[PDB]
Amino acid sequence: LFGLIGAASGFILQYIGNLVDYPLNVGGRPLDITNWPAMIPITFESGILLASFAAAIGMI
Amino acid sequence: MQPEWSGDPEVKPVFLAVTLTGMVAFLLMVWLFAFYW
Amino acid sequence: RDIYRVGEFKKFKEDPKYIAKEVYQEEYGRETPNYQSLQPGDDYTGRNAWGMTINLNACIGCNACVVACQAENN
Amino acid sequence: EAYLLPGETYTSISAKIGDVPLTPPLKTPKGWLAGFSVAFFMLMIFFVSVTWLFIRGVGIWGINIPVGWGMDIINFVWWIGIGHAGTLISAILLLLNQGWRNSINRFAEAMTLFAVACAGLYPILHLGRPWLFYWLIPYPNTHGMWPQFRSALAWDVFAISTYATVSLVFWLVGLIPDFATLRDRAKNIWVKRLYGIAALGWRGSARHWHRYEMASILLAGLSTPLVVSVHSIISLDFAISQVPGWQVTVFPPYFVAGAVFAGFAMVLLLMIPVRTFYGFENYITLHHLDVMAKVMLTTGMIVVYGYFMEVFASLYSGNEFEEYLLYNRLFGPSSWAYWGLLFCNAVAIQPLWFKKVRQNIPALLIISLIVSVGMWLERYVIIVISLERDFLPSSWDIYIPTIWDWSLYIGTFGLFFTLLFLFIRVLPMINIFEMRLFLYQETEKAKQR
Amino acid sequence: IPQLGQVQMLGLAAAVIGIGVLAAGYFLSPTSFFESYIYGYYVAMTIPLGCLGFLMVQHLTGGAWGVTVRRMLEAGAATLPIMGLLFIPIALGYFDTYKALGLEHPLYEWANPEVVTPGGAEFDPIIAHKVPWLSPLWVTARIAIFFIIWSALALTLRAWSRQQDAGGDAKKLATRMRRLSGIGVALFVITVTFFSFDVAMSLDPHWFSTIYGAHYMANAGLMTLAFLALMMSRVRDAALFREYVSVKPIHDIGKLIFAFTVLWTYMSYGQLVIIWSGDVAEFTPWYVHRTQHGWVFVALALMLFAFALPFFVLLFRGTKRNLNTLATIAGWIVVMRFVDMAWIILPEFREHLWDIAITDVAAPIGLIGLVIALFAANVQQAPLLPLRDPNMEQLQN
Ligand SMILES: CCCCCCCCCCCCCCC(=O)OC(COC(=O)CCCCCCCCCCCC(C)C)COC(=O)CCCCCCCCCCCC(C)C
Ligand SMILES: CCCCCCCCCCCCCCC(=O)OC[C@H](COP(=O)(O)OCCN)OC(=O)CCCCCCCCCCCCCC
Ligand SMILES: CCCCCCCCCCCCCCCC(=O)OC[C@H](COP(=O)(O)OCCN)OC(=O)CCCCCCCCCCCCC
Ligand code: SF4
Repeated sequence: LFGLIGAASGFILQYIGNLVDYPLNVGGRPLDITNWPAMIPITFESGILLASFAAAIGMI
Repeated sequence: MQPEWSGDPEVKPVFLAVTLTGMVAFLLMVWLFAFYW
Repeated sequence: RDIYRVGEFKKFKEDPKYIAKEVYQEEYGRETPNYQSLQPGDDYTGRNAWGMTINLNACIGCNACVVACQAENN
Repeated sequence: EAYLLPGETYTSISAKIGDVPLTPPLKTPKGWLAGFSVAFFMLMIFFVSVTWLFIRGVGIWGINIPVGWGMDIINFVWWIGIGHAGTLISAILLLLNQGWRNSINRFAEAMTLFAVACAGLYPILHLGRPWLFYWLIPYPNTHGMWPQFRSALAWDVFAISTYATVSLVFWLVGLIPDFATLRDRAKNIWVKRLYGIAALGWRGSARHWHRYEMASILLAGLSTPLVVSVHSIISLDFAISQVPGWQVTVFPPYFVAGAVFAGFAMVLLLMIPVRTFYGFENYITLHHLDVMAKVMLTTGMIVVYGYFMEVFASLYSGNEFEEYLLYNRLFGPSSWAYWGLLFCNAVAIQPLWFKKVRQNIPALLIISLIVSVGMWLERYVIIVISLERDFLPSSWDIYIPTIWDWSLYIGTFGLFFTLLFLFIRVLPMINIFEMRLFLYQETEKAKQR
Repeated sequence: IPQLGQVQMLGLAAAVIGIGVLAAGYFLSPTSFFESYIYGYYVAMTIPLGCLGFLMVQHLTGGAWGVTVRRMLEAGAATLPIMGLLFIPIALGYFDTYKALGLEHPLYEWANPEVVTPGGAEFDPIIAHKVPWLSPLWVTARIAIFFIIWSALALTLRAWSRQQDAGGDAKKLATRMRRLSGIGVALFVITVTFFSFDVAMSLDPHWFSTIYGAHYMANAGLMTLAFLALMMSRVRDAALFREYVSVKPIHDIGKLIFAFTVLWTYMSYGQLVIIWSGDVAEFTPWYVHRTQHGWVFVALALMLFAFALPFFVLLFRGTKRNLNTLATIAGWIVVMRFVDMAWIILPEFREHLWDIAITDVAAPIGLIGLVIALFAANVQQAPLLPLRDPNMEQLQN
């Protein structure tokens, strides 16, 4: 549950931050869902982080 | 396997307290960072 | 490396694009390089767009421009 | 060869490993004092270097306009790559059910935490305006500005921070049963209640072990993708750039293989003295050293394969820039790094193939030191040589390191060893449980023959 | 064993039907048959190369899963010499056998004389630059050398395992196989990477990827592991697979399949991000070809069906412990591997998704049917789960 929540939170964070709140042309990269590369690593890291905290705290 | 605390009067109250704490914190943070200006 | 392009005037009169048509024949085997991009960019079709052209034939390497930039941009 | 020498008892494992910490302060061995004094002196060098870096700026290093990334990034990559081997031992071997991780998981994971601590300073130290490090992290501000999230340094911030937190929580979860043994054997009321709060009343029992084992497997499962992703991201920053040496598709896996290879050499270099100085010969056998050497050889061959792929790419393409990259690596002003790289990580690993060389303890120590130097040279070749010469010949310059970046490097070594010495003084080097459980598993195997 | 014979018969039927439709396609167009054959050979080669790699890796690292599938891996590896004979038609295409058999132009661009010769009508310089390395004689010699290395390693290891049954298995033979496996793994990785570069990366000489070949090894590993799971369901009852097996080997193979699926996705994403983020004209065309004329839909299908659906399904302790559920996922993964390789090889020739010919589907089914028939013929030569083995104790836990 928390891993999926973290992955979704990371993806939504990147989307809202860089494609909705402040739209900033950087290097001509797309401002749409076609910018899905360069968005994966933050999603993965957030999912792993929240999953690990959930595992440890839930065990305790 | 049941949780260690299963069958306790205090379980619902503690869960409630944690949720209320969380909501209060969230609203206050939201206000300071979004609406206080 | 293709940093500076030099061509004769008589050939230039017959074809202005001869210098650009050449080089690409040595490098890719074709007159025009078919560069392909995975990144969209921005249209810029109806807005002011700022660009600079520097003429190699005109430049004498005086270095006046370098001093002018230092005074203007601190 | 066996991974556990016979004649061990659950009480003996508790007493032997338990005795190292909990010894009275005035009874600390003199070797510990000497090592700690050396580490503290190097830490003072670190403090002086950081202070002068903050006062004067990043201009005290050897970095210049073409080479904007100098030995700071090289040392950052080196330190972060040291911590892959311990994470491997702690997590992947747990998933693989390998039985030689029991005696070396605690020390290796401590090395990972301390190496990540050392390597986390470089992103802030090299920053040029170091006090503005928080800008990379998403944070509520009145400006409304955000990190780009498409650069690879934004990914680095999430990878290193996640890696440090997950490693710390996993290490603490492993220590909770060990803390319970220490509080029981502390023998002092004040020493007790310090281990006891950390133990959190562990009271090891069924229905606590069942959840503990499942959580450890899940954490080990999450960590294995995490460590590969961390090193792959520390490789993506070079790969994302259009610099000719930097943009190589094989960079992510090759970097992961390089990190395990460098880390295993460091673990062999430090584990062998700890095994000889204390009576840990029974817990860490020659078979442990032999298997670790084989893993180091296996990852070293992948690094050599990465070199072969890079050379084949240079010869395959018709680009002038790849050819000049190869020429500058081989016959350039910095060819010494490439030649030392070819000697250290290809020629030195070849003796490891023979069983006799792996068995010999002196041979392992010499090869491990050569591998550690060679990996530093590999990072130097990848970064500095590629940055020195580029597309425009007019923008070509040489990188010459100063004394201050070297001072930072020795200072980071001192900080690392200080943290290791405090760890071995206060906490147990070998997991007390999972070693008596290993004895239980070995006795059961003997019964079923 | 009767189930094994049924599998062999089904593989033979798939082979004859596939070759027969491929022959009909050849009659209408020889060029279409040859392009389809190259894709079919590349997808078929994965099961034997994967079987050899796993067999050597399991000898290096002893495991309950390794003892359970050791005989099956040996049988799949043993088919490698026949696979070398199957390469001969591809060699004819890039040699002077062109201008005959109906081929208008040589199968490979480097083979064509005008492209690699100065003063040639096309004379592409980049292809001409690699002419000594990319020449018909050199390519054939390297592929033949790789076949000799693969055949020697596979046959020698199988012979030592058969000898293990007769005698001296306590430390002898097992140590010898482990030593041959350790030197072999390094030789196998180098040979497979170069074989992948010559057979597939050389189709477009303008583009090169360093990670390529490592990605093929991950693709081969997933295909072989999925194939092993399908076979295990068929041989679940075989007497030696009744008193000597437990849920633990099946669970370990399921974990390995999950790890290989994530590893393949990581290698594919890693290549994509490096090429996409570094927008250099030299590496951009390969992605442009695979995202145009409907190829984007195949890429999206691989992202969703090939990666997300298996990752979520195999995220549970059940569905890896249960053989039937592991088999259904394993059949789906094999179909996805066929789609993934079609996306990797077909865009070089088809240029459009709707242009795919029946021969493109026919060549993989026919060649893999031959592979399955040979595998089932070989596996019945010797008993499964060699009883005489110092690792037989891992099966008894
Ligand atoms: C290109 C991106 C790659 C993404 C990699 C994704 C794979 C990594 C998954 C982590 C391990 C989960 C093990 C679960 C478990 O403990 O399974 C047990 C059975 O127990 C159960 O019944 C269920 C347990 C609950 C699992 C929930 C996990 C949370 C959801 C994941 C969130 C991910 C993040 C990114 C949002 C038995 O199974 C095992 O333990 C087997 C472990 C095998 C390790 C796999 C190693 C991955 C290798 C590929 C990694 C590639 C790199 C690029 C990251
Ligand atoms: C280092 C980074 C990446 C790792 C990639 C591999 C994924 C590892 C995690 C999956 C584990 C699978 C479940 C456990 C299992 O089945 O293996 C355990 C096996 C047998 O152990 P016994 O139960 O019999 O107990 C014996 C001792 N009591 O142990 C093994 O022998 C390990 C199996 C072989 C590992 C294969 C991985 C090879 C990696 C190839 C990398 C290719 C790179 C290409 C660029
Ligand atoms: C597509 C086909 C597959 C091809 C795969 C090619 C790549 C395979 C790489 C495998 C490397 C293995 C190195 C050798 C490790 C070793 O020596 O094995 C030791 C052990 C323990 O077994 P014991 O007690 O000594 O004896 C067993 C018999 N009784 O087995 C292990 O494998 C665990 C050791 C740790 C594994 C190290 C390798 C990790 C590689 C990481 C880098 C990957 C790069 C991407
Ligand atoms: S100012 Fe002098 S140096 Fe500058 S562009 Fe003009 S001629 Fe050249």
